[PDB]
Amino acid sequence: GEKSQAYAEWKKALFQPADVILDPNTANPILLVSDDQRSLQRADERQNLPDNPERFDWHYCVLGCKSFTSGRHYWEVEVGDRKEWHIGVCQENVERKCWVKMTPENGFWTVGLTDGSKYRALSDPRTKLTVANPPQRVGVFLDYETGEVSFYNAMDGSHIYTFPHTFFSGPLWPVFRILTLEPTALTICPA
Amino acid sequence: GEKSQAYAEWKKALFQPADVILDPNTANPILLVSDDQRSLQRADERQNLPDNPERFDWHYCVLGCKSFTSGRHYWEVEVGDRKEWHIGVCQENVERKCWVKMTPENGFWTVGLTDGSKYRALSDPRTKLTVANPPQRVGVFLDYETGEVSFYNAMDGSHIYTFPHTFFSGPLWPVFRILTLEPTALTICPA
Repeated sequence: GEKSQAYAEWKKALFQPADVILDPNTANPILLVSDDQRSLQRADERQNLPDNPERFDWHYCVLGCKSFTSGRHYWEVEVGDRKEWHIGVCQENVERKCWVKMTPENGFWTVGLTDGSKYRALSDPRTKLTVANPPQRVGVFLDYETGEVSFYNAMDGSHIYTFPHTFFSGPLWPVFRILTLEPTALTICPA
Repeated sequence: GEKSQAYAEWKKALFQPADVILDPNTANPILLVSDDQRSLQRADERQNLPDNPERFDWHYCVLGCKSFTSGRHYWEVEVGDRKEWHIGVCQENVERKCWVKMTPENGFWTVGLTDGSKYRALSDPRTKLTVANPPQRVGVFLDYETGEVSFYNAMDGSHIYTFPHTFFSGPLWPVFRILTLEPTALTICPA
């Protein structure tokens, strides 16, 4: 398809493919990280984990294993028919233990889905998205220098959302959040 | 402040600022192009102007005086409170005389406003946009090499719309369309 091909070529012209794996030491104790570190599920209740300082205690979040301090990066996430998910990037210095709202002001740039059909950007206030075809696979695109975080339907190349250009402070991490206990996992596409 | 600053730094970092002036020779006869070639209004009825080959005779369109065959470019348009307008880029080879639907397949990449409140991308089908803050000034962003046409609120840096990445055929011209008679002109911001 021409739109698929143009999407493939744009990613190659401009963005380094990140090979993102989930860091289980950061995962909220209700999350399960797969042994291959590409997939995420949710437990029925908090499991017994050591509360190391990096772990998200409150928000159902996990980070990637590598951060970005510069340049243009993308990765793709198989959200499949999940009813609920949010993905994007967050600053190294985000609050991990106490509650904070997951907003750019607090160092989170994420978009996703609630209740099967409600797409939102987690701006403050939240941005209601209108998405013609529900994505099965989402591309996350970072340009550190221009402060750009944008999201695409990775199967048809359609744009989902771009946050206002911002100024990042410190390293950015891929972040993933699931609130629900449902059959479809969240899975990272390898580079 | 930071949103405006980051928007300014991004467009300066990556996009060549276009100084766009309207070509009255291309303008549908119902259009009025200002003396300084920055502003566009509609007449009550078609003026008696020659149907030279470059003039749009069907769509209420006018082009800029320079095309893009390479590079990244931007320009901003003061739409103010005008209840109807569509802006973007089109191919040099668009149908100017006969009815065609303004779509990417027909060589037009445009977004805008109908009846005061209905924002759309003129994709096929049309994309209903949700815009929480109605723009007064719209930034038009072209990247020829990656087939990218995107639109921003130029006052607060908030994203409006990005077409799917495509493959461009030949030169791209700034294009402007107004259907209605109303008090507020469209005005191009100088570079």
